[PDB]
Amino acid sequence: SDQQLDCALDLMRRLPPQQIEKNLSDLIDLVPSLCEDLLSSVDQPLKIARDKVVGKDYLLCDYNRDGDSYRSPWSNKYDPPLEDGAMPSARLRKLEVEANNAFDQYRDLYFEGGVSSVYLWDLDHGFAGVILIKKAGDGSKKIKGCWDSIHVVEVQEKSSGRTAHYKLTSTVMLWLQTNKSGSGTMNLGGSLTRQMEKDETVSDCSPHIANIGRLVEDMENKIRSTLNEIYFGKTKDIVNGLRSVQTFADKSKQEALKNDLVEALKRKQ
Amino acid sequence: EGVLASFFNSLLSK
Amino acid sequence: RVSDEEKVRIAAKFITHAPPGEFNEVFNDVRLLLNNDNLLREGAAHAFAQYNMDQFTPVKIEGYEDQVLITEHGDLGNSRFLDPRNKISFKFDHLRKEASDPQPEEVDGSLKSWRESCDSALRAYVKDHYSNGFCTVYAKNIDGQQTIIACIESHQFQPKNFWNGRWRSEWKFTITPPTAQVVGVLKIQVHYYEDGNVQLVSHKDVQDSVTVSNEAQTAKEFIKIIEHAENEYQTAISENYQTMSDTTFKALRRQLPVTRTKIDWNKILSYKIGKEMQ
Amino acid sequence: IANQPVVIDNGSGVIKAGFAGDQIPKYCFPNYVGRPKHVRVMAGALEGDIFIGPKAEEHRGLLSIRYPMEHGIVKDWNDMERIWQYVYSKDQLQTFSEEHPVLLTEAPLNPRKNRERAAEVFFETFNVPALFISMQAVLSLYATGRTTGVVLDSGDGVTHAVPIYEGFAMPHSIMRIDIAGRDVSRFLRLYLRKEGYDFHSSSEFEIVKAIKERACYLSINPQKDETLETEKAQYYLPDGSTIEIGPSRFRAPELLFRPDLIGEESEGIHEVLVFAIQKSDMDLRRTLFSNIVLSGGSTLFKGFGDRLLSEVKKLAPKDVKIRISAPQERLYSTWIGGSILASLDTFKKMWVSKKEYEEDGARSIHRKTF
Amino acid sequence: DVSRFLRLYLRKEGYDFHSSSEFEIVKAIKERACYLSINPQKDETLETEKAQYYLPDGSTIEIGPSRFRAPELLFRPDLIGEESEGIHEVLVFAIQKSDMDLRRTLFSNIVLSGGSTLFKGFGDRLLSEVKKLAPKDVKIRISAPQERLYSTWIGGSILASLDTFKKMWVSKKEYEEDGARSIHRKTF
Ligand SMILES: Nc1ncnc2c1ncn2[C@@H]1O[C@H](COP(=O)(O)OP(=O)(O)O)[C@@H](O)[C@H]1O
Ligand SMILES: Nc1ncnc2c1ncn2[C@@H]1O[C@H](COP(=O)(O)OP(=O)(O)O)[C@@H](O)[C@H]1O
Ligand SMILES: [Mg+2]
Repeated sequence: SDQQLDCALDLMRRLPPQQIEKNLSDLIDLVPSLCEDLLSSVDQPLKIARDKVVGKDYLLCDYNRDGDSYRSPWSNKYDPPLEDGAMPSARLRKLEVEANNAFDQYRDLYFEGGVSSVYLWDLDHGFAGVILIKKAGDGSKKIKGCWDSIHVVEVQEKSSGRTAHYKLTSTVMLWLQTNKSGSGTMNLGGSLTRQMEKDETVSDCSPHIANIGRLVEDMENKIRSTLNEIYFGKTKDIVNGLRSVQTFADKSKQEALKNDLVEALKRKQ
Repeated sequence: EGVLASFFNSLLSK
Repeated sequence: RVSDEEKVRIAAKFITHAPPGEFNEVFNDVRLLLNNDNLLREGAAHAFAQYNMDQFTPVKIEGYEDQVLITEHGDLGNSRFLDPRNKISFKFDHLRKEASDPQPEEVDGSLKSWRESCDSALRAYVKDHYSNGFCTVYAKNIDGQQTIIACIESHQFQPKNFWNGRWRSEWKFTITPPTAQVVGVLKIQVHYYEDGNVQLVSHKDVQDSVTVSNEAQTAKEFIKIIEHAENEYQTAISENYQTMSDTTFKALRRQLPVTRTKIDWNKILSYKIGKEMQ
Repeated sequence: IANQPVVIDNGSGVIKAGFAGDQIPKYCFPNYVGRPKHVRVMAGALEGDIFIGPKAEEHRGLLSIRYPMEHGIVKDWNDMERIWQYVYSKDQLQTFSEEHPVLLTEAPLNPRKNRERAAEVFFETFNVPALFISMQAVLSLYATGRTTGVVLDSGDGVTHAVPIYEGFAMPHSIMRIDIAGRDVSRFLRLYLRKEGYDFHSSSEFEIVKAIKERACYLSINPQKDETLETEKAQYYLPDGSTIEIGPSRFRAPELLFRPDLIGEESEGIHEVLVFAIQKSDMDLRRTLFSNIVLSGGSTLFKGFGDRLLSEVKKLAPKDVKIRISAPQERLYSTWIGGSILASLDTFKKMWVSKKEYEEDGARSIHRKTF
Repeated sequence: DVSRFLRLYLRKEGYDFHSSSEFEIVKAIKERACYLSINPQKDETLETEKAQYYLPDGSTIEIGPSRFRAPELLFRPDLIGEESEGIHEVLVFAIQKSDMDLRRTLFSNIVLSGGSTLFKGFGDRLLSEVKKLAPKDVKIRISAPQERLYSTWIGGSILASLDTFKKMWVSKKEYEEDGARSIHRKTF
């Protein structure tokens, strides 16, 4: 039922994003046959879990999941104890912990809080990874919101061992809410997905994690700029088109003067 | 391609 | 398994929350998922009723060109709505959003002076300010107290441009000789989905007082209050958008770090955080 | 009035002035006020304590320089008044403010109080018959014989991408950033400091600006030239000594495409242009991508067009034609557009009377503008 | 620069030093008898005390107004014709050029260092200048540790003691294979 899959995907893209989890759970009860497939395509806000061994917050994903268990990135242990599990590797585990430290530093510098989690797995002559960041707006100020970002990177290591190719796909789910005296209540949800490829020289001075972090921060800055400027100023333009602060008589007079100006310009060419 | 090879390996044996 | 009552309940839940200007494909999707129109329709009638009720959809009367707004206040219950412009009772098909059988309905007309003065001044105002600006004014007896309700609605749909938007402002105003009360609710819903997705949902509640001396004077004062409230609200929204990147958005992710320089990934990887000393 | 109107483009760096209808502004001078900082001891020294125009350039080392405009915003209004009276002085445009209407050109998206105070100054201190305030980018598109396209005006204080469709600039699609040629000159001063050349003096900032103008370029690939050791090109200072510039030749203008090189939380110039284009409805986007007009002095960097083309192609949708037009009269294009607009008899209906300003005030000048 | 200015003022007071060895005597005079007045204009107009300083050869010199106008050069470079910021202006502009979020904690954490910060009354004068330039309702705390002369060396010793310093230096082989680029990436 691929047509019904496209139907469900379009409907979920159309519904409000704050109730994405509840409405997705409800929709699963309608056509369960595609539900897991839907869960593979639909992007959901992340969940936080307590790694008690180290005492850390770690993010639950579909890449660290193994059945009905989620692997922590710090303890390297499943929250439900699994007698059999898929650890990444020995070398990729050191890459994972290095990435976890680096992205903890990045999250602290750019977000000042939230939670982060980097999960790596091997790949055909290379390795893939997922970097998850969550950041719930603090309750000190009237602004309350949430930021989720999932960046899946695929690293194809060239045979020479010095060059590699990175393919980054990032999804950002943003939600903001403000209750001010003038605006009363504003609630800006949104989601945005982007992608890009690059190739970089792996070296001791420029290891894998440096390249992945550079790509991730560049994508995060680009997505933040686009969301702030294009995808929010378009909503500003729409709200300005739905109602006019200035009266229409004055607008008509200004437009008549403008018509005079453009015809005069057209005459003199 | 090791994961791909193992899936083919099961098919080749059967 | 899923009970059919739960199925149509979820269908109503999805229908009533559809964004403005996209209900038709939401309906297409929900039938395509259900594969049961007959099973759907009984509760879908209530769902479509509520959606078209709270969204203040405008429907055109071909023989009158009044273009009245569908509102909970002007509801009769025989799937009929009373347009107060010329006092026309008409059936409204929610499925097609169509007006049928324009039938005069005899109202006593005790409030017709206030209702018509408010309607005239409010039409003059909405045509002055709004782009499309479909509006209606109703009179009612809430708890035995006479009240005038102004309804303004302005919609702009461009699925070709991937964006829909709807403004809807309701304003109750009670009649009282010494001092009358005005209570307004303003809602804005904007969706924009070109290579992405954004959903603005804004709500405002306003309370004011007026003095009732003359119907024309009171209506003019009312429209001036509408002017001040909506102008300040829209300018506040514009200012809130202006201060998004600086303060509001900064609570989630900063444009640059506090150091105001891009992260030196080699530095953080090779060297520790450097906060070992304290 | 039947007398000829005067167009004044008061940019942050250079102020263009001239009677309308001329093909070129003949009275362009730097936009700063110089005051002597040394003590006068003789009888017969330079009279006056305010030096504006070519005299300030002749006696540059004798003076401390102060810029009244920063990022297109008038910070010091007394100095702006002094400069605007100098525009009417006998040295340049020997005329009276009462005789000629004024077409003032102003940066877009400026604060309300700036336009209000500019109108007040031009109507009270100057007894001007008629004032009209306009934008800098829409005029620059008028100059190149078009009515649809996007103007990337990059001046000394502010750089903005403005999409205009059929003459009327789209006020909602305006993009503006405050990093401009002045910030590039400051960045070049810092880098020259990092080569062993200190130019902390206010008069030496103009020498740094001249070094920026005469010896700078934008590399096609940033990291490629960053890693490669560049040949040291020697520049001659006014006193006669020489300085080896080196990598600061190309690191300095790179601020335009990477504002984070000075810790500014803003978008690059290529990002500004692409966001200005993409902020409009898609039917006009394919036309806007083709009709890109550079403007302002900072667009004159050696290799600016190639790097901007590469970056816009990297950002823009694929399979979309992109053409950058670089007129030779980039400095004076805004004034040329102002002259063209003033030449039209419709300009007679676009200005604001003294009686109109006295009656209404800022309401009249702001409802007359776009 | 302060000692050169002091030499110029001592020349303006009749006591003339030319030799490069006597510039060290001028430096000693600066280190011994010089202070920063809290109010420069108030001390300027008053009658001076003319404290006497004993030179190495046994002669004496009466300093007077040059005692406090010499360290004034730190807060007013225009006394030697330089159009550069003062030390208080340097501090305040460094604070105000940073992020708006950090300005409060940067004002609350100011650390003096170097030898020229040891002038008598330096801390009070700098605090007064910064308060004049700083915003109101912002706590200012200038820290003046006793080991100001050796603070930076003590910091180098603390850094070099850590095991992380092994990961920081440019090795000899790295310089041999790369050259100036090795120090250029590793320092920044
Ligand atoms: N050839 C050039 N290369 C680089 N920069 C230049 C060149 N010519 C002029 N500029 C810079 O352009 C600025 C002047 O641009 P202009 O368009 O006059 O700005 P404004 O509109 O603010 O007056 C000056 O600050 C100058 O440094
Ligand atoms: N007690 C003091 N009072 C005033 N100046 C002093 C004092 N002690 C040292 N100096 C000055 O401080 C300078 C040395 O400062 P220092 O911190 O050693 O500088 P650097 O960082 O170059 O080593 C000398 O030039 C000396 O004139
Ligand atoms: Mg300009």
